[PDB]
Amino acid sequence: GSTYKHDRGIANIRNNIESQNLDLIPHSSSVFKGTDFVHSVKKFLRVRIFTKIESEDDYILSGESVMDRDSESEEAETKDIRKQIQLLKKIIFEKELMYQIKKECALLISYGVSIENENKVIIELPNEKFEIELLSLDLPKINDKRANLMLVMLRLLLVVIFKKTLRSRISSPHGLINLNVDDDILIIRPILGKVRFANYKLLLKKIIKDYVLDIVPGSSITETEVEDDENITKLNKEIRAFDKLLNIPRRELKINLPLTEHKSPNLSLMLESPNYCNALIHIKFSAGTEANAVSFDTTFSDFKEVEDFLHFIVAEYIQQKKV
Amino acid sequence: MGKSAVIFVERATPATLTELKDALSNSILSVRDPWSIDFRTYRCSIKNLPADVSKLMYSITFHHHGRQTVLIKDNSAMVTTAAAADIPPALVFNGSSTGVPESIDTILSSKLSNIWMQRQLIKGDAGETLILDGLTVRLVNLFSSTGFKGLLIELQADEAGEFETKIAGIEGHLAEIRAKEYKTSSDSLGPDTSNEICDLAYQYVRALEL
Amino acid sequence: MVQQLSLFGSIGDDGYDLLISTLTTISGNPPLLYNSLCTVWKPNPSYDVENVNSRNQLVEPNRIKLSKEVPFSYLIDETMMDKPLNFRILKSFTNDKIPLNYAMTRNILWSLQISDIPAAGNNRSVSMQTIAETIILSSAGKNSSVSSLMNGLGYVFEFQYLTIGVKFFMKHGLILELQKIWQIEEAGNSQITSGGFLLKAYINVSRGTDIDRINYTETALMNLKKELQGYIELSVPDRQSMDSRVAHGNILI
Amino acid sequence: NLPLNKPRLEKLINEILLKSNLSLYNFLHKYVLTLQLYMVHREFLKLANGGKFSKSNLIHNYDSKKSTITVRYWLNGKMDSKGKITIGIQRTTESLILKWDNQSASRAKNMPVIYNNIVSNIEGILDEIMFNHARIIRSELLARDIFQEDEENSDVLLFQLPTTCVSMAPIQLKIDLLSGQFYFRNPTPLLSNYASKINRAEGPEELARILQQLKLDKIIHVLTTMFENTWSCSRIIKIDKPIRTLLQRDLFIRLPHWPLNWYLILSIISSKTSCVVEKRIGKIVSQRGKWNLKYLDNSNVMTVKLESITYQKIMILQRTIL
Repeated sequence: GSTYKHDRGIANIRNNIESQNLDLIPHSSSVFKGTDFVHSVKKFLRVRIFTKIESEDDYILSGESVMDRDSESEEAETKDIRKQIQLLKKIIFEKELMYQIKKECALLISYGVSIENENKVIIELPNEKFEIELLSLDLPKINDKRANLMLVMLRLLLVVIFKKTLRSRISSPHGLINLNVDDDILIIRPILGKVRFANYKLLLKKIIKDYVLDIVPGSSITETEVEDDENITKLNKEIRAFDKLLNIPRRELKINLPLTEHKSPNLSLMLESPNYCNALIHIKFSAGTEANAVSFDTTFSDFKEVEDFLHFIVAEYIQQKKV
Repeated sequence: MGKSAVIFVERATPATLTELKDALSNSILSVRDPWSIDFRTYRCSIKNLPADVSKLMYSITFHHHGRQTVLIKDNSAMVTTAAAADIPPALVFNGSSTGVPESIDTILSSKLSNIWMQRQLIKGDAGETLILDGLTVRLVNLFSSTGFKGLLIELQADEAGEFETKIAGIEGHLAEIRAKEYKTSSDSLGPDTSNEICDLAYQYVRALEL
Repeated sequence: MVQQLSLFGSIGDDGYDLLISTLTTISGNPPLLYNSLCTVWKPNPSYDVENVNSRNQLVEPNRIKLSKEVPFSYLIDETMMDKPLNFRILKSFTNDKIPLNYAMTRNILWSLQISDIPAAGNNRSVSMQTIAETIILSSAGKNSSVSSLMNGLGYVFEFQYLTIGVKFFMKHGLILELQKIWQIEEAGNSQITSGGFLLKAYINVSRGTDIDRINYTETALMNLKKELQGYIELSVPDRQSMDSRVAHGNILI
Repeated sequence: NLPLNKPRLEKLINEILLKSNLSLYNFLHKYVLTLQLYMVHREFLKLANGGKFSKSNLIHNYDSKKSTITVRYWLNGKMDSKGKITIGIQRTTESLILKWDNQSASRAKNMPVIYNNIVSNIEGILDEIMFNHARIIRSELLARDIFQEDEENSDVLLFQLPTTCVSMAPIQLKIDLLSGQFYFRNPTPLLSNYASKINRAEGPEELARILQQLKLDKIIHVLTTMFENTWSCSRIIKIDKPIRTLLQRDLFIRLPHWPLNWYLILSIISSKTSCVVEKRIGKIVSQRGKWNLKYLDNSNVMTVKLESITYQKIMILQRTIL
């Protein structure tokens, strides 16, 4: 299902005259002619996580992807063809992953994502920094597990993309399989959306606490989340298994204010990220008049206007309590 | 369940549409994209027919409802599509369809031309659609071969509780503009089976008949 | 309306399994099960169509095909739920009997389709046929039914049959079908393709005027045929067998 | 280490010297220049496949007969300029030189237009040209005094926009170093739409008008949202002549329970530094497809500053306006 046209994944078998063993020579790398091919071609993908300090603008290395090595048994690896096959599969998969990451992040400049060189990409967050690098081989920190997890889910998302491509190809012959960058390529979008949605959720929690919880005592807050042939059904099942990760994050917060005279207004705020980066806050304020007479129902994209309307609502509630 | 009604005015003037557009301007909330509609009648060319078998067949083509044709004969409806995006995926997959169909009007007027022949054609283009409070009103001028024919009004609502009141209000609005000869209809083709577009086509047929 | 470019053939069931494997070796895709049900309708003889311009032959009467997909729950008997729903079930479909009988199909009563005899001349390497197609989505009224609709148009039922087989999707929009056909009557069900599978490889062209595309399609079909040389012989069927006009009666099966 | 055809060169040079009257040196120099140009083109071909400028940023056309390379960059740029570079043999020095064919670069001071050592640092030369073009555009914008200067960042432009009635905040606009389209740090849908509008803009006057309209309709959207979060505006009414009180915008609002044809009319007057609102009550009717200003009141015009308007004033006005 891969659309990577640069390499065909073809390896010629050569019986080593000196060692009486079998080696694999790839088609593309026909420039390196020597016994140092293994180390010269051994590339890898590294994820580095830097935590921004609140006192200085510099970033300190807080996590790095753990390079677990299966090549420690060099003599066994240099004579076992299966290990060479697995290593070559990993190399080509990482190359495709890096190319897809480049083509995907080329469109995320407007939200604070940049490309340093042909092998490095950088993602910035108000408190964090992520660096993804393709590097040649030539103390346990806090966030090392974080980087390993990031690498794992990136590989999983690439596999999901391949499965989607194969399913679309099998479904119909006429459909030209030309991937759309805006739609098909979804790798950094889910992770970035989750992180920024968590940041915005924390920010709105703080805003609500400052402007409502600290001002109006007794408010109750509740947090909720709102959701023939064997081969096609198998692929549908496997793809649907990843909905909880690929789907757009959502959050809902219901605030009930304790008021007398059997007039209890409700404040339901649902936070969404329709394009995986922007924050949309939908506010539904129901005054204590009827169960369906929604006093106000608005949408907001600027947190400043959110705070202004929250202050106005608090003032209106105070005036209602004063009358 | 949404409800719809159709009112046809035969003695209208060229400027009556503008008069009704302005007379409702106080309640007009918004305006949307224009629409079009086609209305053909096909005749039976065979003479050895029974007395109880009808001779006509009315074809109504809706342009805004995703390019769909409806064939009507003796209170019997048939809905055909011609877009590649309306095809149920099973028919594409199994091979029952080549994937790029044709409109049924081409079939009637090309291959079955020895059984059915065209008799008239009434068209409506560049209509206007207005969103009022819980209502959508569409207006258009009808043009036959000879020339201007009349005015067509179609009303669609989602809540069926107060449909009759809205119809009466629109009738009164036409009344102040002194359009006194208008034929309205909101009937339903089948009391038990409710299909929206079939009922709309039947209401069009009942309004446009002479 | 399409120009369908097609090639035909047949095989004995003995090689069936083997054939399947070879196809997967070429296309790189697995087969997908499918079924269908076709009903043929003809103009009513009770009505005299004098409108056929006898002195000019502007048009001749023809036959209409209505097709529909039927779920496998009607085709699987009580002995077969244990096996998974894949292609191997076709190996058990060698008997003239089938779970779907006349009464169920009568209870059923879509895609409407009309065709013409292939193009004349002996300089044609593939069967080129013209097809006009439309789709029926739903209906309503006091007599909403396919039979009542086709009687309203002026057509009556003639016969029907059931196809079961597998599909292969290759590059360039080429579709390869392996079929088994069961004719159905109140008298019973008879498998016309007895002890074998009917093979049909075809492509569709949307516009008949484009000739570069048609040349490309013919090139692909002849390349496919030249790939299968020695195993199965794909041939152009008889031009007089694919004629479906009412005046003359025969049915390629 | 190049595999030179030594014997063919021997016969060629011997024939030239035999037919020589100088010519050998000229032919050698021409061949050296042609080889350098060809290897520069080969380097361009190698880079374009995987380079940062692959996506339509740079296009190079090479002519052997004239032995010149034309490079076009920033195809989606209409700011009264077209990025063009010519690499060719200099007549005076008989050497291959690169010239950035731009009138803006022509009258630019203390900034070299012609560069050498193209083979060694072609990427550096391209980056320098990119940065110089961006700086020239930014300096022109600053000279027009539409964007204020950012002290912290020399490549970031500050645009002053009022987020609320009293707030007056700067927004950071940045220039893409690859294709050259202006972009915001955290653009809203309207902000993204107007950034896209800026991208295909053609004239400096067009750009100034675009920014003025951006400020105007941003204020209009803010106040319309303020009204709707508490009010039914009308988006259908267009008056032939603007109402007599520098950009003037008329907004016609009402409530369902108001008397017919009576509209609260707001005339927003926006200047370069200040904005005011004229609140009046009028009567408008529609006849034969035309909007007729049936009546306007001028003795009770409420002239209000932009900052002073608040929610409580809005609701008090709602109560008193009936």
